[PDB]
Amino acid sequence: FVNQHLCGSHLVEALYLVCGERGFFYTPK
Amino acid sequence: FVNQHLCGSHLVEALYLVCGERGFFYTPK
Amino acid sequence: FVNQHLCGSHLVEALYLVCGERGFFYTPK
Amino acid sequence: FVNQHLCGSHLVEALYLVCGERGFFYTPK
Amino acid sequence: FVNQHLCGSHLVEALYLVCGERGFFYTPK
Amino acid sequence: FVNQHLCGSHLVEALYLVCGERGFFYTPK
Amino acid sequence: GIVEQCCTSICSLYQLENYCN
Amino acid sequence: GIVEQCCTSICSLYQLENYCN
Amino acid sequence: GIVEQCCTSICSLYQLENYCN
Amino acid sequence: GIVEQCCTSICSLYQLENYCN
Amino acid sequence: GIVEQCCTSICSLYQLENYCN
Amino acid sequence: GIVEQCCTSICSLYQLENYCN
Ligand SMILES: *C(=O)CCCCCCCCCCCCC
Ligand SMILES: *C(=O)CCCCCCCCCCCCC
Ligand SMILES: *C(=O)CCCCCCCCCCCCC
Ligand SMILES: *C(=O)CCCCCCCCCCC[C@H](*)C
Ligand SMILES: *C(=O)CCCCCCCCCCC[C@H](*)C
Ligand SMILES: *C(=O)CCCCCCCCCCC[C@H](*)C
Ligand SMILES: [Cl-]
Ligand SMILES: [Cl-]
Ligand SMILES: [Zn+2]
Ligand SMILES: [Zn+2]
Repeated sequence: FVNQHLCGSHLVEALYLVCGERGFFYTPK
Repeated sequence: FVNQHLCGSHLVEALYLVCGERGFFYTPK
Repeated sequence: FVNQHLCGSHLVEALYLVCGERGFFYTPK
Repeated sequence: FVNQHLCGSHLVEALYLVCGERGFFYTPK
Repeated sequence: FVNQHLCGSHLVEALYLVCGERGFFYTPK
Repeated sequence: FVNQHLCGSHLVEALYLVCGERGFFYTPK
Repeated sequence: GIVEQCCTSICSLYQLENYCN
Repeated sequence: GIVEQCCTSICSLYQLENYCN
Repeated sequence: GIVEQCCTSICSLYQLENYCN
Repeated sequence: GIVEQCCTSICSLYQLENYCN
Repeated sequence: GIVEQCCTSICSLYQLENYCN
Repeated sequence: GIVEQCCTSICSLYQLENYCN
């Protein structure tokens, strides 16, 4: 599905800004 | 370094497309 | 229409990464 | 050069908005 | 609501390109 | 300076997420 | 405003320029 | 998870911080 | 075309590569 | 300005808040 | 090319139009 | 790390796969 993929693209960008030096793991559904 | 921060934002968006359903980990430090 | 325009924005970014040095032509509907 | 690659990602997104329904071509080489 | 937030993300990027040196004020609903 | 222009595009997207419903102002000059 | 107009229809560069300072 | 929560409602910075390492 | 195929289903890297020059 | 302060050095999330409305 | 002209100096919105179809 | 390997030189699509889960 496309719109969930689009939301995920902005999601990882938000996580990159918020997490910073700590980093993050991104796991989709 | 701001240039390092800008590069990381493109790395996470590249990982999101490349990995797909697998997901990815971003760990600078 | 807006949501198709939004999907196209992420589409050309994906094409830029995948195509690389070959380049691409983007033509909307 | 990574800085060249980062710049190209902003060029394609700029072309997508500027050209609109016309579309665009991205040819670095 | 999510999809309006997603459209706003591409909206401010478009405003940054179009406005240039003049700048802009972004105020959501 | 192109590098300044590229940095500003990441500044506006950072402000959009950070400020939220408050909104933001981008004024380089 | 800008969300109402440009998130329901595709705004051209001239329409986007209206919200500039 | 993160898609279920933050793609149905707007997640604030604190909510996004929950998924950090 | 590319909008019809890849904005209704998630296109993989190989599918996206089809539209390259 | 935001360019002279956040593009020469990395601005934290709190520093970016100084340019919110 | 667009890289040699728009990545070494800032290209205006009109200059980017030269690479539209 | 990914920063020391992909921000100093361009990482191909296959090299980015090394950091997938
Ligand atoms: C308007 O032009 C803003 C005035 C201050 C601009 C400072 C830009 C400094 C040049 C960039 C240095 C870093 C390049 C990687
Ligand atoms: C294909 O490789 C394009 C040929 C011209 C490339 C010019 C790149 C110049 C190097 C970047 C200089 C600016 C770095 C901040
Ligand atoms: C955490 O700080 C990562 C450790 C390695 C960082 C390397 C950054 C090198 C400086 C940037 C050089 C290129 C600038 C255009
Ligand atoms: C992946 O298979 C997605 C799994 C979660 C289901 C998402 C869709 C749920 C119903 C949404 C309907 C709205 C779009 C027609
Ligand atoms: C440009 O005119 C778009 C042409 C393709 C039609 C897109 C819409 C098809 C029906 C989708 C309905 C879902 C949104 C209400
Ligand atoms: C913030 O509260 C949004 C206020 C504007 C209302 C947006 C939704 C209007 C109806 C859209 C329905 C389509 C999605 C189910
Ligand atoms: Cl950049
Ligand atoms: Cl979107
Ligand atoms: Zn960038
Ligand atoms: Zn989007």
